[PDB]
Amino acid sequence: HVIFKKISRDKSVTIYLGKRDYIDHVERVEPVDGVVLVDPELVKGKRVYVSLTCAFRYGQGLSFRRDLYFSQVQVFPPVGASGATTRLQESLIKKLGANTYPFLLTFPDYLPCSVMLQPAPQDVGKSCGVDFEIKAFATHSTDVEEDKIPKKSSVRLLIRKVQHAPRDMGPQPRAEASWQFFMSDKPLRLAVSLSKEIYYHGEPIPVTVAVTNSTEKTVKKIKVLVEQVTNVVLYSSDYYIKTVAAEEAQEKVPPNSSLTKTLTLVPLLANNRERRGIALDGKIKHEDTNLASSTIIKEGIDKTVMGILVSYQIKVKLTVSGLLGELTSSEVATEVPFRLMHPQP
Repeated sequence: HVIFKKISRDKSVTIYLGKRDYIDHVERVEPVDGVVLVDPELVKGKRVYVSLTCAFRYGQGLSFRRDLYFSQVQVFPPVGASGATTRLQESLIKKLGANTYPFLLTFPDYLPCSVMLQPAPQDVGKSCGVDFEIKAFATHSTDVEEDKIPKKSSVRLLIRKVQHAPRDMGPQPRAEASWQFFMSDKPLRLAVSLSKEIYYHGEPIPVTVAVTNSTEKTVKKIKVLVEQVTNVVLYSSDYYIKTVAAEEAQEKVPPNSSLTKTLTLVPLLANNRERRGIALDGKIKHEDTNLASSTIIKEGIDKTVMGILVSYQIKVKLTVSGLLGELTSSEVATEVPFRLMHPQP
């Protein structure tokens, strides 16, 4: 929470914000409270507005944009319907003087959080993302042109809407699968549970695996992955699935035997140098960027308005030996969903 500002090229309009990241914790979303400082000489006879846009973009030329949300207020001249100021606004107004005007722009309940991706060379889709922008600008008209908007009198700040955990949590994640292979009705059974349904970024995820092997085959390897799954749901139906964490059991399951073991995974952007083809919450090169949080779709909402859907799952893969006359080993797997986001506020 450092105060930062941006001044228009012509110095007529300056925007101040108290932070870049706005917390969505499901129950509510922190609104964008700020102030605009104007040069009274330069905005004489003009109107100054501030807008908040959430936009989905697609395309590395070819491009698509949809405004998922837009809100705008007039800050100058004062309209007189601003409501109560926040401590931040009061502080800045006191310090900066009377040419300072507060704005409050709220988020609705139906938007995604900050997410973006850049395709890897093997991916077919194009770059896309959800961006949030605060813009302050002056408008004026002449005898000729009505309500003009010069770039020199405008100023933009990019902000983020970041997913933090809600108060409650879903049921404990559990999965159960069983397989019968060709020529034997003897079952291989796998039960998997996670300690809970929401994990925070950087939090270890304990995966309990129980293998009940009634078959003649050996379980040669037990591998556990966190997979990120991304579905682009506007403009182009692109799909990505990426391993963002992986651990092997370092133990086998012989024929007619059982094994229960708990393995711990921590899905992290830092786990891999390759950052393309993964859903992130910001620019690849930027130091603050993390894996994108799970999408949380509000009840009743058409999921397409989210633009990009991000989900996570634990995948448990069992490698099973081939019997005599078989050419290769084989692999079976099951998956168990969980949600990943930032801590409760």
